[PDB]
Amino acid sequence: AMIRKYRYGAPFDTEALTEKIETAEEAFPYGEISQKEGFAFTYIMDEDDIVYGLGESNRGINKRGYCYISNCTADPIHTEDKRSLYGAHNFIIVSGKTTFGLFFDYPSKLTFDIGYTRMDTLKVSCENADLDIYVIEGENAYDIVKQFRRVIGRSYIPPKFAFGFGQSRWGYTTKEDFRAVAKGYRENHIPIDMIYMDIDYMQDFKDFTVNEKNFPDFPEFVKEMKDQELRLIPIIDAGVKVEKGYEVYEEGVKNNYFCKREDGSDFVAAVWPGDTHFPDMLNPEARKWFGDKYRFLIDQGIEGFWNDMNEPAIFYSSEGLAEAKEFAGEFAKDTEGKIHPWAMQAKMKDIVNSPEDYKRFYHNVNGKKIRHDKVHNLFGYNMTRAAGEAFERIDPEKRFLMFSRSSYIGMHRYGGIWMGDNKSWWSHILLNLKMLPSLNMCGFMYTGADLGGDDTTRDLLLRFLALGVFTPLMRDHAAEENIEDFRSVINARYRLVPYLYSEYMKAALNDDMYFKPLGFVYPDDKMAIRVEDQLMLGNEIMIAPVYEQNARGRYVYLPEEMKFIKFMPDGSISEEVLEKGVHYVDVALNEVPLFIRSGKCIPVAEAAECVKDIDTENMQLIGYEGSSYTLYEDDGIHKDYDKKENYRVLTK
Amino acid sequence: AMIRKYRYGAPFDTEALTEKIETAEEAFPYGEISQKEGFAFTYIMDEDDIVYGLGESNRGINKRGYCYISNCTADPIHTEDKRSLYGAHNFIIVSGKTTFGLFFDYPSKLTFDIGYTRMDTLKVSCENADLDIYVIEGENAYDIVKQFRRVIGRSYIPPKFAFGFGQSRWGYTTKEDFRAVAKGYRENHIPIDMIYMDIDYMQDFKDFTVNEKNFPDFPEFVKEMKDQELRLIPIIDAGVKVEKGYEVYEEGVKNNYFCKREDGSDFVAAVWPGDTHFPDMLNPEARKWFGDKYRFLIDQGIEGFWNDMNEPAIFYSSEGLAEAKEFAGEFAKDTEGKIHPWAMQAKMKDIVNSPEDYKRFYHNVNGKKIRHDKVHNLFGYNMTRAAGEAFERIDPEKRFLMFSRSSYIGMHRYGGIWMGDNKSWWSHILLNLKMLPSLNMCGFMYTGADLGDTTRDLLLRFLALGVFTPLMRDHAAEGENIEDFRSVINARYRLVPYLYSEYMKAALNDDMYFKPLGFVYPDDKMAIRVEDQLMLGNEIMIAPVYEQNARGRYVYLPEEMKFIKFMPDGSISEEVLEKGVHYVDVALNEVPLFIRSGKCIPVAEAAECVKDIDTENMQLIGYEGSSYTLYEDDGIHKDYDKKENYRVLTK
Repeated sequence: AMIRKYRYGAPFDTEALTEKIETAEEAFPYGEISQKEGFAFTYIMDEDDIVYGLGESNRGINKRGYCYISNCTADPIHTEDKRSLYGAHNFIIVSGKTTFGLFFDYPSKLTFDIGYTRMDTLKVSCENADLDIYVIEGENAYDIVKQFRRVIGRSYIPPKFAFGFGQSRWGYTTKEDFRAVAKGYRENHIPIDMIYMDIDYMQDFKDFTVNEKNFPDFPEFVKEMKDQELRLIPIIDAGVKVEKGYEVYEEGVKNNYFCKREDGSDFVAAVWPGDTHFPDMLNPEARKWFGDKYRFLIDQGIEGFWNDMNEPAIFYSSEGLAEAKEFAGEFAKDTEGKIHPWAMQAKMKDIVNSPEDYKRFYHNVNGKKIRHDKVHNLFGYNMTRAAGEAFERIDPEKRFLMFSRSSYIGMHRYGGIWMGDNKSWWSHILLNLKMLPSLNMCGFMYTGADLGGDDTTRDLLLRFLALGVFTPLMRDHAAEENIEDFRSVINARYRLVPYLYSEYMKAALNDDMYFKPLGFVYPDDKMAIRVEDQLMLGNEIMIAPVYEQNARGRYVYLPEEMKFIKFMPDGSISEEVLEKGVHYVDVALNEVPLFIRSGKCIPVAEAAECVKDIDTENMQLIGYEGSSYTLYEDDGIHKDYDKKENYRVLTK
Repeated sequence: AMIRKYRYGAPFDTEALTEKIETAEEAFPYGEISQKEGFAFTYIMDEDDIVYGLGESNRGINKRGYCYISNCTADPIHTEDKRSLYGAHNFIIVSGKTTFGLFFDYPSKLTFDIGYTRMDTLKVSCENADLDIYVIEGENAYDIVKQFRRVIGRSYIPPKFAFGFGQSRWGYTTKEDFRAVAKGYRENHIPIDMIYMDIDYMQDFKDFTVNEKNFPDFPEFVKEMKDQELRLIPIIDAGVKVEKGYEVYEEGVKNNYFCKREDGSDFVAAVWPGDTHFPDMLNPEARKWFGDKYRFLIDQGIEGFWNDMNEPAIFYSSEGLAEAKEFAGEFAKDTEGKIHPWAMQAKMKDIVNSPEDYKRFYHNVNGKKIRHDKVHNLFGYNMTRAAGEAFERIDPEKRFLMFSRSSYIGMHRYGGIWMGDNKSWWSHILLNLKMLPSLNMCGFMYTGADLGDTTRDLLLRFLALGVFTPLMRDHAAEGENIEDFRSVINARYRLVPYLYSEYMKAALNDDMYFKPLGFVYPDDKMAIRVEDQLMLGNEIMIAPVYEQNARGRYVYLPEEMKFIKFMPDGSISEEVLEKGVHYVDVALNEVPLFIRSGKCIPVAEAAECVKDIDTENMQLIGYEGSSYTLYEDDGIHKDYDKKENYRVLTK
């Protein structure tokens, strides 16, 4: 009796929540609901109200003052004005004198006008009034989030090695490229556990193949790598190549597993392999077939995968390619200047990720033909759901590394999310920082981010990693000076793996958040609730990364007394007490900073070069003498979660 | 004596400098010069070294750790990976243990690799060793700046009305559109002095025409607005439309005033009007004629212009257009998947503002046909030089508002510049703030920015910056509690006497309007690294909030100051804040600032136009014992020398 479900029309089932809620047959408690123009919820905000949520969305922790459209989009630019990223996360919480959470359970384009049109007005709208709205109430936002976290079911948990460092690069192809990196890191003694394989390892980008000529005994090569504690983490894309004699393709065609055109034919969408077909992720039979395929690589020693282009992205369709050729031909033989160069340009952008192409193909959902656009936001969800179920069939008791580009609430149980770009910008450290608590709100905990890019200067990479240190996914993956600064930073990471791991485990198992906004921890502190460039982690620290070029430090607000801790290259740990108030603090490039809360402590291992070798048996306790910390640890591999003996109390 | 000139090859005379200084004969006094790859300058910086300058460029005040290409581009998205904005201001100061300044007098593509490739390495390189390098010695950066400000000639001084608020909409096209701005502002008591006219008022986009249909009795309409103290500010564009019987064009052809191709034919480039030619801005004769054409508008009661598109922007040439259709052809007829879409797409982008186009036209300069690419950064500057020089012929006694998009050092004598793009971003408020000191260093002090969909909160914070920037406009595209809007604009008007006073004093003394905390607090290791606060003249520090949804921000104070706030109700709050790190509260409808220890400034009652500002009885805000020299003139003419312009105010 603090959670209500309001149903309108005939909502498609997303299986986002795992707890059942009775339909409310009373009045919608807040705002106006209107069905004149599709569906709209309109609400007038108090001046001080903060709006939390929307997981993977643009701008800040407080969403007030802009427009967000939930419409999973393969856009990779990410300017302030972008309305849509890769995530459809329709959770929000109004935080003011009146406080409530709303989850709009809806698979299609959802529109969040949060102060955009009129500063005082919140307006959520969509084309058809076929959705469920959950209303969550409580003390405050954190309490609201915590109930929500309880109904959407438990968050995905990676194996412990996923808490190491990873490196990848679009362009790695041959055994020698991967041999070259193991050598780089291991011989310069940079810690690391994972090496990503970008698309090039396949046989002509064909899903679930390895390049036969570059990889003649993959399992022997996989084992080669596993013997130096390097786990090869290969990519899988939404598109299956159209190739005669390609087995996946042939079973896809034969068993009616790909999405279909209205006319009955298998829909074609050009991606990296050229012409592909999309597996029908909403069809549970097609989902099992595709999930199962991952066995092919699991059977060769592979322990982690990443799914990509699953919005799904489309460079162009057959219809659109043809449409645009006809235009071009018309442009080509204009001389009366009737067809303009920017019209010809505009037709060319318009065939990439075209709303019209998302209306040309269909899902067969338990017998029901649905057009993709009606449910577009669930695709990548289900692609990840597919793999996550295949894992439970092969070995229910084993955790695999899995993370996806596209997501919808409900996926949070089957994998994590990675934030990527086609650009390396200082502003993106801040962006990625602010996104963190918001992902946590909607259940996405194993997340990190990328520096697309060759305008990665040394310092950008250094500060970028110094945030990455605290993000559960931490890698250096891009397209392809002073080596020892890079090492000191990965050292800091590995010194922190045990505590970070423990905080994540305690959080995941308790339906609690990993990263929190200062607002959640200090809700009555009117300064704290406005800080967006600092986060609280677990119940013990606060992070405040440096994100400005040329900066020798930054400003901070401490909502309470804390120990300013830093990891110094020499392996030392500088420690200083700072009163509640505002401070400027020195943080050099190669230095890694966090603040530990009054009467808290955290354990700190010596640096180790891979996760299995971290000496967790006798760690140092940094923080305040007298304080306790509960350390969680298990085998890091399997699902033996509810043991008293996974918890140990440490005292300073 | 403190400035030496190092010449290599046969440099085009850019006329950036008003001073003649002899060619130095010794070897180059700092770093290694290499003429291996063309021309290169290479200097190893100390870790503590800071790098200043470049005026209108990307990123922060300390330029270290990125790459900047001096190459005026009409590129419109101003993301932080971009290495070329509109300006081209080749003036840098290295500041640390070894301090010195460098002006690279080179009219074409110049690359500043400042810590980018390699962090301690400063490398400025260009294709051809044909350029003058000015080396400038000083005790510090501020010093070095002030000497450079001396040799490049005094900065453009604007009419005082140019110090009011201004407004515009790309879209405005009828007498009724403009009357609705007038009524909306004057009825609601929002101060305002200018209405900008964007391109729609021209006859089919033609320079020095007015829309026959929408403005039949134009001088009359200008008088209509002037009487309400609204000065109309029409835009002018580099490209002159190709049109039979359009006199600007007819004259331009007959007299060879346009940029020609190699075969002597007038170059074609498509802009707003479709086919246009570009006035040969480097031909002193063509400049003479182009500038004179402004008389058409001056004679009608117009007192200010802005030049846009003067990079010059090219949507496409005739030649690039045929290449595109060639390629459209190939694409449309491909069946084997030979030509992919991404390639078709690229050829289209590639024909906009093309490198290859700028190798397709020439300037005739004292009988030398010079390829445009080799003097590219000079075009907009010379377009503005033309207008400015024409003003002295057309109405010699009188100051005109004039400001342009693309520039090059030298331009600063003839007009201001404005920064905009097509995006409404928060980070841009900071970009704009950071650019100013840099622009003051290169002579450009009449500057300001645009927010080219803008939210109410963004507008308000944008405007609390523009309060202090000599150019302050809300110029958008298209066309809740307005008391907030008025409050911010009111602070502007209340502060007009002071900012104009500091501008004039700075203009007349080759000093700076805005300075980095560092120039004022050189011995304060904290202060020299501040980038989001500015000193203005000798009395105040500014610090705008540039974060969405914020109630305030952190500031550093290098000395005791009064924290002042212009208040919605019209009051002025005051707090004495000691030296140190603070957090300060600033609501969206509050305009912050800091008066320095030992100092005071004057503030007027809010007034609704620059004319009616009551500058007799004003209050002094600041510290109880200090005095301020207020510079004030008629704000119209060019009599700056008089003892009458100054009067010491004492608190």
